[PDB]
Amino acid sequence: TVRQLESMIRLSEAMARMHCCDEVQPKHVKEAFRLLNKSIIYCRISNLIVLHLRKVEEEEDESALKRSELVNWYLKEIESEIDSEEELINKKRIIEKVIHRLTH
Amino acid sequence: SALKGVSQDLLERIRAKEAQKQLAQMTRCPEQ
Amino acid sequence: MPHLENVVLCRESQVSILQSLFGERHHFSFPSIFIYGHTASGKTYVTQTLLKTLELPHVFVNCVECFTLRLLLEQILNKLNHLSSSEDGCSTEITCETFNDFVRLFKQVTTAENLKDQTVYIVLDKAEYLRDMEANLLPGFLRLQELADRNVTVLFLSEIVWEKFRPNTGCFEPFVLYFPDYSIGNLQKILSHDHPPEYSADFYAAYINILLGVFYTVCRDLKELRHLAVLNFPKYCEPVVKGEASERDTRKLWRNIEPHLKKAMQTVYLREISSSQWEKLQKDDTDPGQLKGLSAHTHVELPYYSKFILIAAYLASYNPARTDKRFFLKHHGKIKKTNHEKTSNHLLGPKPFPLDRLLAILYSIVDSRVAPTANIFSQITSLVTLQLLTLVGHDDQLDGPKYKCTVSLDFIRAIARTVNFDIIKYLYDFL
Amino acid sequence: ASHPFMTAVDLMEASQLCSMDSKANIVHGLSVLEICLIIAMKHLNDIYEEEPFNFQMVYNEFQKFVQRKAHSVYNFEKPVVMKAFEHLQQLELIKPMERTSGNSQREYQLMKLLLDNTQIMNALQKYPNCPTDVRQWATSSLSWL
Repeated sequence: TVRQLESMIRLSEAMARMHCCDEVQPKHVKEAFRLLNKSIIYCRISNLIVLHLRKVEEEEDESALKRSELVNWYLKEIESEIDSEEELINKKRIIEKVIHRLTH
Repeated sequence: SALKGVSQDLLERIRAKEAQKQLAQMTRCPEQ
Repeated sequence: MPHLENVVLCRESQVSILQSLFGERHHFSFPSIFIYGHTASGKTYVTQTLLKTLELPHVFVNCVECFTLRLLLEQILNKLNHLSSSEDGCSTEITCETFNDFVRLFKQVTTAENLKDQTVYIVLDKAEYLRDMEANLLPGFLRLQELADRNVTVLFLSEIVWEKFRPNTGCFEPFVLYFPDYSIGNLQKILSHDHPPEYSADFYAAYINILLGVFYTVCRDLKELRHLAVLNFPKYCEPVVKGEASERDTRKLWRNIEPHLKKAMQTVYLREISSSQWEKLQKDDTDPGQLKGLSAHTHVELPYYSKFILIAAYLASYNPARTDKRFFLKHHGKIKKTNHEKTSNHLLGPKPFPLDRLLAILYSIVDSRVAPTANIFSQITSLVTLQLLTLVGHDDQLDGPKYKCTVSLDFIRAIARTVNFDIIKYLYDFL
Repeated sequence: ASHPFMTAVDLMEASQLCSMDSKANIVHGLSVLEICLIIAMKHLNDIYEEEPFNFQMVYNEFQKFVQRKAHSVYNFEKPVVMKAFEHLQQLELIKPMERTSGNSQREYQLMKLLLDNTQIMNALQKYPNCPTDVRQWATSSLSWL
C-alpha cells in the first residue's frame, strides 16, 4: 500500500547514488522493479531479451519485410548499447538461437 | 548486422583501441 | 489418388504396409487388425478412399448405433447379400439372434464364386464401446479364422489404445499398428492444397502460414483448420475487393487484420462463431449493455424474486450448517478460529442442503417483506428443468428434499451490479 | 518384387514397431494446452500423497503461471481450459474412483491419473518443438510465482 510505495521511491533515489547522477533517469527506476516481482521466490539471459524487443516493435509507423530474408534488421536497435568486447564474436552465433523461438 | 551487414570497420576498431592500451600497461607492476 | 494421399502428405511409410498385407485375392491375413489413431477422423477418411480404389469386398458397420448384439450381427448380413453373388438374392431378410448361429449362416453366404477364395474386410467403426455389453464378444473376432475358416479380416478404427480391452481369460494377440502423428512440416501443405479457383498457389498459401503459428498452441487437428479458414475469408478479403491492396503484399495486411482477430482467437473448438455473433449487436441500438452471443449467459433476463434465488442458494452449498449466525444475529460470541486457508472448503463441490436454509435467508436479502405464496416456491422446481441446480441422486419424497448447485459465480457478479447488490462481502471463504 | 534374399535388416525393424511404449507416443501429436495439463497434475501428486482431487484445483495454478512474463498474446481467456481438459476424456487418461456422477458438472470430478512418474520425464527431449519457458517449469518443482 502506502508504506511500500514510499520505499520504492527511495530505491530509485538511491540507485543513482553511486553512479554520481544528479537527476533520476527512467533506466534506473526499472532496476528495482524486477526485484519486486522476484521478491517471493541461464534462464536470466532469456528474460532481458523478451523485455527488450517488446519496447521496440510498438513505435514503427510502417511495416516492411524484416521477417525471414532480413534477419539482421533486429540487430540494429541492440548494437547501440553494445560497447564491450566479447559481444561481437561469441554472441554472434547466439542471436540465431534466440530468434528460433518464434520460428519452430 | 556487423559481419555480413553494415558497420564493417566502425564497430571493428572499438576492440582494437581497447586491446592496444592493454598491451602498453603490462608493465604497470602490482607493488607500484 | 485425389483423396488417398493428398489429404495427408505423411503416409509414405503406411501405404506399403497395408498393400503388403493385401496381396492378391487368394491371400490371407490376420483375423483382426487393431489400428488406433487420433481425432477419430484421420484414420476414417483414409479408409473410405483406399477401399473404394482397389474395388474389394468390404462393409462398414457401427457398434454405437445398436446397443444389442442381435442388431449388430443383423446389419452385417444386410450389407453382404447385395454383394455376395453377381445378382441380388431377391431381397431376402435374415432372422437370427443366437451368437452361435452367426458363424453357421456366414459360411452359407460365403459359398458363391464371388466370396469363395477372396479376402473379406470387416471394418468396425468406433470400436471403443464394446466393453459396455458382455465380455464374450471381444474374443469372437480374434478367433474367427479358426471357427469360420474363411478369409475374413476384421478392421478396427477406435480411439482407445489396445491395452484397455483385455478380457479376464485372455485372447489372441494380433498386430497393433500406429499411424504417425500430424507433422508440422506436412500439415502446412495439406491445408493449402484445397485452393479455390479465385486465387492461385503462392498467393493463397501465404494466408495459411500466418494462421498456423498462432493456432498451433491451441489446436492440433487438421479438420478444425479446414472449416475455420473458410469462415475467415469473408472477413479478410476486404481490401482485395475494394482495390486498395494489390497482389503480393503479406507485410501490410497483418496490421488491419490484427484488431479483427483479437475477438475471435479465444473461441477454439467452437463452430458457433459464424455470421450470427455480430448480428446480435445490430438489434441493440438502445442500451448496448446487454451481451448476446459472446458469453450471453452473463447478461440474461431474470425475474425480480427469482434473481435472488441463485444468489442465496450459492452460499447454502459451500458453508457449514452451524457457522451461519454471523450474517443474522451479530450479538453472539465469536471465537476467532484463525482470524486452514487451503482446506477443502468451497473446493470439494456443492454441499447437500435441504429447504430449511432457503426459508431463512431470502427474507434478509430483500428490502420489504415477501409473502410466500404459490408463485414464490415455483422457482424451485422450474429451475430444475432450466439446469441451474442438481438433485441428490435419486428423487426424494416430500419431507424436505435436498438440493445442490450447478453454476458458480461467473455471472452472479454481473446481475448484482444492476439491482444494486454486493455478493463478494458475503462469502465465508474470503474473510 | 525387389528382395532376392534376406538379411539382418528386415528382421530388426519388424521387432521394434511391435514393442515401443504405446503409452508415451500419444503425447507427441498434441499442442501445448493438453501438454501443460498432464504436467500440472504431476506437480500436484508430489504434494498430495495418494488422494483424489477434482478439476477446479487445476484452474487455481493456471492463472499462477501467467505472472513473471511480459505482456504479449500468450494469455488465454477461460472457456479454453475446460475444452483442453475435455480432450483427455475421450482418450481415457483419467479414471473415476468407482462412480461417475450423472449430475456432476464442470467442478466435481475427483479424477486421478493413469500414467507414472518415469515416462513423463523421458518424453520431453523427444517431443518436437519444446519452448524454453515451458520445459524449465516441468523439470522444477514450482519454486517461483
